[PDB]
Amino acid sequence: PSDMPVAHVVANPQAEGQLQWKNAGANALLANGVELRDNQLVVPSEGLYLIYSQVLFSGQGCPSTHVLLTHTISRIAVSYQTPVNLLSAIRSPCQANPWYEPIYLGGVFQLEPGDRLSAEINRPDYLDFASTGQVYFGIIAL
Amino acid sequence: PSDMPVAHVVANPQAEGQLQWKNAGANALLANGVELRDNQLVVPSEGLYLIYSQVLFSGQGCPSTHVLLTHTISRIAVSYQTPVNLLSAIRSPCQANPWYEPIYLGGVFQLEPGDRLSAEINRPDYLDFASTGQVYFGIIAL
Amino acid sequence: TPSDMPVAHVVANPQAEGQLQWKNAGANALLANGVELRDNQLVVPSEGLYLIYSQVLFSGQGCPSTHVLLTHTISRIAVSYQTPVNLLSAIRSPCQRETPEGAEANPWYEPIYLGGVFQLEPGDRLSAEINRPDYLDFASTGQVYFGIIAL
Repeated sequence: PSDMPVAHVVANPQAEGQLQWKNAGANALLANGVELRDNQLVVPSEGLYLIYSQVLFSGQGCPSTHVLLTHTISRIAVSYQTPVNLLSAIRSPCQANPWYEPIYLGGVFQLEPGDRLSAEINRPDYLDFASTGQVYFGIIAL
Repeated sequence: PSDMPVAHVVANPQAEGQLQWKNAGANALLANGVELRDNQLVVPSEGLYLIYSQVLFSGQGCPSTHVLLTHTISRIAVSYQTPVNLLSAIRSPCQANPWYEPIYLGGVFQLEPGDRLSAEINRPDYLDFASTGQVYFGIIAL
Repeated sequence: TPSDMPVAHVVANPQAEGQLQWKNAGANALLANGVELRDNQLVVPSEGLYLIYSQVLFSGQGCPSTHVLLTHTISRIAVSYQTPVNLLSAIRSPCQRETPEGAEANPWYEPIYLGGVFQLEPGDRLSAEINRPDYLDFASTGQVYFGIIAL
């Protein structure tokens, strides 16, 4: 019955210094057409999708005078190997006790069959996949 | 309202040192079979749910001691199994300055009838209620 | 526009530093199925459960003080009662220290994401508003948006 194309994938903990999504964990979804290919979610159908993502950024101190953390959801159309941002957010973590920066991305978008979605970051060397629930990427057809 | 199991509860400002969810004053829902019991959302039927919650912490200055501020949503399927973190994020107020730190969690989960969803912070003494819509917890069957 | 459901996804219009003005334009924009954009608000055409959401991005150059505050607020202007009532609100604070005088000024950035579900009446008006539009980052698509969908 729960037959709408859907995905809720999480970061792999054993994958050191990389944001690589997996259909693993007690509560992860890759269902009703959606695929995880080349670290990307493949859209099986045309329609309105709710898409979202969260990354937890962590670090011990502030090494450089200034560092910028970004979180992006981009779209690649089937014959168009050139990604295009749908959601994007930026945080400056600083202007030695640890810091934390969760970044939530969320929106409703018109998607086409075969579109690839990536949830990317610039600083995987600051990712914190240290616990369940902290790093996720999901989509649902509406 | 409609046909689908739906909830949008908010923190009770009269609740001393406890995050207390209530269905109170309109612009809040709790309908189509969803119950609020023992501070937790109880789901009535199998299905894919969008699940989301927000908390806002704040302080007048930075605590003499380093504090981690967390927020998490957990699936409680049965008394004998340990709750599973669906959505979790950490914040740290400090590396007399007023500070505000929102945590937003939101994801799509397959659930079963009777599942209990809890939305819980580690530290209640840093919750902010100074405005109306800063602390909320909700779900909708999709 | 594949589904018949009321749907919006409007973005910020950058034209002069000033205001957070919503516009139905860009490669990601949507205004369908009765939903209207009027007096800088989303107008709802029917009764139903709507997922409402927005993201704003603030940016500044260094910290004039320690009490710069950044607010974002989705409000409901109901046909039943016509005054802005908060549905979703959050506050951020970019500045832990003042940037000392003559010190290289550093760029800061703070996102706020608001998202939640609400029963809306036909003719209800929704706004997504900030306190410091002088701190709004703009410009690029995918950073500052406001959206709704009938579930």
